[PDB]
Amino acid sequence: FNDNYSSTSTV
Amino acid sequence: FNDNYSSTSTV
Amino acid sequence: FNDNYSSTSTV
Amino acid sequence: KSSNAFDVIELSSQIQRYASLSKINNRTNPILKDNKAKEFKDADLKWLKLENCPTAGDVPTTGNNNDLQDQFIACDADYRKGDLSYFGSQFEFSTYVHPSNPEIQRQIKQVVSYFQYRGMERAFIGDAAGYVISEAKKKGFSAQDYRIVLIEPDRVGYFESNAISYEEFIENPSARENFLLKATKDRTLALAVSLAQTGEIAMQRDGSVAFLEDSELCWDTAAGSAKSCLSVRYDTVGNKTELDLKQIDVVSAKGLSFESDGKTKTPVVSTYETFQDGGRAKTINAIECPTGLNNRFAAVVSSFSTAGQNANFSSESAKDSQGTTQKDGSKGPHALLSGISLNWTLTNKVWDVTASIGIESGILPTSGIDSGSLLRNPKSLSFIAFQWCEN
Amino acid sequence: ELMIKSSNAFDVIELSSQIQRYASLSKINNRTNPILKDNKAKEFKDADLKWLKLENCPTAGDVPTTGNNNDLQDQFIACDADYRKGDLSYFGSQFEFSTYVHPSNPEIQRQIKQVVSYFQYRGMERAFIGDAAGYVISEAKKKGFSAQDYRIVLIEPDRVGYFESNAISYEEFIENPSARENFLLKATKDRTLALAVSLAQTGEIAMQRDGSVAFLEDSELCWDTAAGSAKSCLSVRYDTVGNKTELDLKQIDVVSAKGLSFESDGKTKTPVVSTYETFQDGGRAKTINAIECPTGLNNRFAAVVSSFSTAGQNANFSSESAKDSQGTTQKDGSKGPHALLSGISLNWTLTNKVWDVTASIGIESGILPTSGIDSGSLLRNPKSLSFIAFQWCEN
Amino acid sequence: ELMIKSSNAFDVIELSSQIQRYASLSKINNRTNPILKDNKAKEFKDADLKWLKLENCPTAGDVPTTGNNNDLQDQFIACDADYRKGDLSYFGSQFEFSTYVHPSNPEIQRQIKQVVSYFQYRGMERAFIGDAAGYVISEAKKKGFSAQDYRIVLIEPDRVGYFESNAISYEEFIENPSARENFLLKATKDRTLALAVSLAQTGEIAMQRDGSVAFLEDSELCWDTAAGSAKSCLSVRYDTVGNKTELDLKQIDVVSAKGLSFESDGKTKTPVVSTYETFQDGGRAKTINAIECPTGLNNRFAAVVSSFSTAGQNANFSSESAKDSQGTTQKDGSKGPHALLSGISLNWTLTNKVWDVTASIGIESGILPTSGIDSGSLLRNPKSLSFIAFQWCEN
Ligand SMILES: [Ca+2]
Ligand SMILES: [Ca+2]
Ligand SMILES: [Ca+2]
Ligand SMILES: [Ca+2]
Ligand SMILES: [Ca+2]
Ligand SMILES: [Ca+2]
Ligand SMILES: [Cl-]
Ligand SMILES: [Cl-]
Ligand SMILES: [Cl-]
Repeated sequence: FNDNYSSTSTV
Repeated sequence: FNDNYSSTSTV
Repeated sequence: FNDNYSSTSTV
Repeated sequence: KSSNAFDVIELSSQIQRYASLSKINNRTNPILKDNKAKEFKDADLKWLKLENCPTAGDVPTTGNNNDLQDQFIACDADYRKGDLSYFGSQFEFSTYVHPSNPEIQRQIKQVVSYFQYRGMERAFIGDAAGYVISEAKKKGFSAQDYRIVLIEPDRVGYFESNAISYEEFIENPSARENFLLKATKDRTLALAVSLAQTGEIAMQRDGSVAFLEDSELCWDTAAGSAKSCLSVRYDTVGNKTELDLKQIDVVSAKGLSFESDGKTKTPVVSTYETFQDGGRAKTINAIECPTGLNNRFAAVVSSFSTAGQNANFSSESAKDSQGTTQKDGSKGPHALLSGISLNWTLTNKVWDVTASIGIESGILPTSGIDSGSLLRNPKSLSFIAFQWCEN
Repeated sequence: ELMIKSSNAFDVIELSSQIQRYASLSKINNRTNPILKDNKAKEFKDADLKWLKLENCPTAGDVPTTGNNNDLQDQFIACDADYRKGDLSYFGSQFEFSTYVHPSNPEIQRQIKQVVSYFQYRGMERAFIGDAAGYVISEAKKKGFSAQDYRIVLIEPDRVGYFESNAISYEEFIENPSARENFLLKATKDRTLALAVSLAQTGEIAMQRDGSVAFLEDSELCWDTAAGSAKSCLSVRYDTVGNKTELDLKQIDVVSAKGLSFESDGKTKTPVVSTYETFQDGGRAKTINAIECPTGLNNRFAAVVSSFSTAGQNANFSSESAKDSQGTTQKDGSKGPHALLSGISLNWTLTNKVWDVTASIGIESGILPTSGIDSGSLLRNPKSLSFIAFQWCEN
Repeated sequence: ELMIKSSNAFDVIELSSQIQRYASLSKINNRTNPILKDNKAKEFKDADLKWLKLENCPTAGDVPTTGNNNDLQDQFIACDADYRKGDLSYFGSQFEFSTYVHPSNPEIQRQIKQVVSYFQYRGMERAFIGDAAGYVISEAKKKGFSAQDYRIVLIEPDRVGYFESNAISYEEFIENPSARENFLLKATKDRTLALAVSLAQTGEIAMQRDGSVAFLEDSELCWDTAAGSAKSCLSVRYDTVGNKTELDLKQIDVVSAKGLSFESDGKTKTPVVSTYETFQDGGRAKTINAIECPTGLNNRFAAVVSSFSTAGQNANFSSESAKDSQGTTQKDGSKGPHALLSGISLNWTLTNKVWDVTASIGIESGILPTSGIDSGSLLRNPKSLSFIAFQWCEN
């Protein structure tokens, strides 16, 4: 994965 | 997995 | 994993 | 005909081999089953033919008529022909207690095979013996007590009433004529053949000759030495035999099977797999199995994400993952995960492989390939497929 | 004296045995058997026998040499040899082929099914060919040849070589006076009367160092072994149901190879070999040495997930029997609970005999610091991961 | 026929075949053939035949015995034998060699290319050497002796042995009076008139059960098969374009081993074998039988994940074709939706032929009961998991 990878969160 | 599969959520 | 293992939550 | 000298040595050499074996085709040597100190075998040689011939022989074969049966002479064989005519063989036995084969009661001490002379002029037995012994020596045989004899019946078999050594017949003209004067037509004149194999033995086309223990079967190579031989070794402690091929750099086979824990297997072969667009099952052709084995399959997880259809994982060196489909049609971040299933079913030589990624709900559209909480047959997955064949 | 019969029959078997040897060889003196280089179903080789003499002779034959004339040259007959003499006079040989792709010799296009060597009878009375044939059969037996498949034939030219217009078994020629005369009734001057010799080797025949003598069907190659009175054997069997051949090594306990290759679906492979791998501290890529492949094959690699968590650098997965996992790095640098996961990628590139392996664990955002090995939503080359590496070679 | 015509010819053939036997053997009485131990391209053996008598003779010959007087001693001619008698008198033998590296016997430095054995003529008239040679050739065929060439020759002493100033084939000597008379005119007092009996060492040489004779380069070990006229062969090849030898089994459809080991990077390996595994209900640890390793190799194991979910106990993954996954246990014991994941651990330890395998699936906290198989943030030895178990042996 490249550094643009992001996910949803619990915060 | 069959289509009854469901999960918890961050929504 | 030992029993000290814990995670974040959606609750 | 002009094959008589060959036949005399051929028959005598096969009789000698019979005498050197305790077993023939996995059954006890019939001649060893008694304990009489002497026995004479008939000139018709039925006793040397296989049992499975039109006329039944006395030499055992294996009960199974599939593989090759060790034999000594053909079933239609008749050696009571020619100027030197097979007359029978006089076996001498010694008492012997078998360490592992209860059917044998005696051991062979000596076998002498007699060939009766049927020429009109007896003085030529010397030349005839000379061609026989020449054929004997050409085949790696030494003759034992090679002699010309006159024989007449006895209690069990026959006895040598008069004899002259082959060497004295050729080198001592007085003893020759003295012996020849004794050889009247009423008496039977005979060559007495006892062969001992003194030369080494060639490997034979029927496979009846085994390589000697610790010997190497070698090929000339332009590579020189120590890389061109193979052999079968024994481990005395672990009671295992090894076909040692390690002198050869590569063993190159086509199909290959081996045994693991009682099961027969072919080596696992692996492929890198991803699903294409559209959420359909992926078909992978089953490998062709050797006879008696059947197809096996396993898929294992290599890479995955929750992007589902919004991905390209088909490069082994980098992964393209553009997030999870949102219900408002946009692409958002990668949603969180709850499971991966990999399933496979074999139908008519094709493995149908399906996958599902379970993810958090409340994110995906209500309908489509990625819907509810499932990414169906997702592209955001690379798996390794293993195939093999087993019984 | 009329034992020139036997001596004539000796020469018939001598020449025929050498033709059989040549017919059994794929290579002669390290070169392809010239007769295998073509693709026709039949070929007739001339009676002057140049095709069976060495190329390096005063007159050049068709049989190849190595090229270095100091080497030993396998040969079949002397170069001054001539078998067109005597009552049974060599007339040529009829080869029949089937096409064949040799797994290791692209030069070979066919394999021999049968060779028939013809000896025309030039005896004074044609009905005595039967008597002459009886001597050939006797001389065959003396050299280990079966002597059971013989026939007398009339041959005449065809578009290719010759063909057998009529044939009668040696046994019918001797035992059936009616059939004999009916055959001889056909022996006109336009045809050639000949003995047709097809040799088959009995099981007594010795194995030869050039390999021209094949093991009999269902026979075993065996070694005496220190197992005592046990012999351990191998064989090549053919199964009529399935139409496949098998090299049966199952009588030996272990086959011990060095390099080993096999085929799957026409493709060549080496067996997969596996290692247990983890990344060492510091978020640096992993280097794994590539196996050395057999010539003509190329390296393959695959990494598969064994254990993982989202602890990233806060982990020790290097023992196969226990996993140490201390949670996910928080924004203030402390170790928190294990974040939730969204993906794992394993990547690999082969550069100069080394597999460079990298991995990423994607986790929920808003937990990791902005910078570092574990930052954004990615745990880079994490310790919280164990994978199995599979390497093999293929073409 | 069983009567001797020429008794000189009878003796010549006997000596001739025993020279044939001697030349075809690499080993005699368990020891290297003495004539192979040197590196000269030519060597001449004396007419007294010392070189052909056994070392255990009253006067010592050159042929080795086993050293043990209990064994049968292979022999070629008797100790008192002398063949310098009769009209054709043994004069010596010219062995010609080529350099040779034996694949397994460093004592062998050359191989025999040909033997020419000379029998000088002593009859009253020189032209009768034609008749005497004719009895030798006839007596040879009567005794099954195959030489490769017969010639009438004139020989003269050399620095080493002899050389042939002139030679004429036996056939041209009897059929061409002009060549015959011209030839005899060269028979000056310094030359010796002789019959030359020529042995050529070919591929026919017999393979020995002691393995002392090597297959020729690239020759094929073959089996007859029930495909009829089909032949199935193997061989040991060398490809210089990579300097490697190959045991080529590709002509056979399947190689069938029992035990099988190969090498990768100097280490010895057995093939990787796989099983599909799930845990039994109840969260109990998993036991897998360790495969039997060949002695000197050790067991290895790796488990890789195939399928998983966070259902814990509320699942059945044991079918390879479908997965039953019923959600995560909630605090009240009911089955809820599938919780989110943070890790999977797979652990394995070998204990007395048994691989003890445990697993954990880490999930989001605050969902599971406080106690039980699925509790806190852990699903223990869960049913919601299928893994592939790989085993192999290595040193
Ligand atoms: Ca099948
Ligand atoms: Ca390809
Ligand atoms: Ca011996
Ligand atoms: Ca010649
Ligand atoms: Ca003259
Ligand atoms: Ca088991
Ligand atoms: Cl990437
Ligand atoms: Cl399913
Ligand atoms: Cl653990």
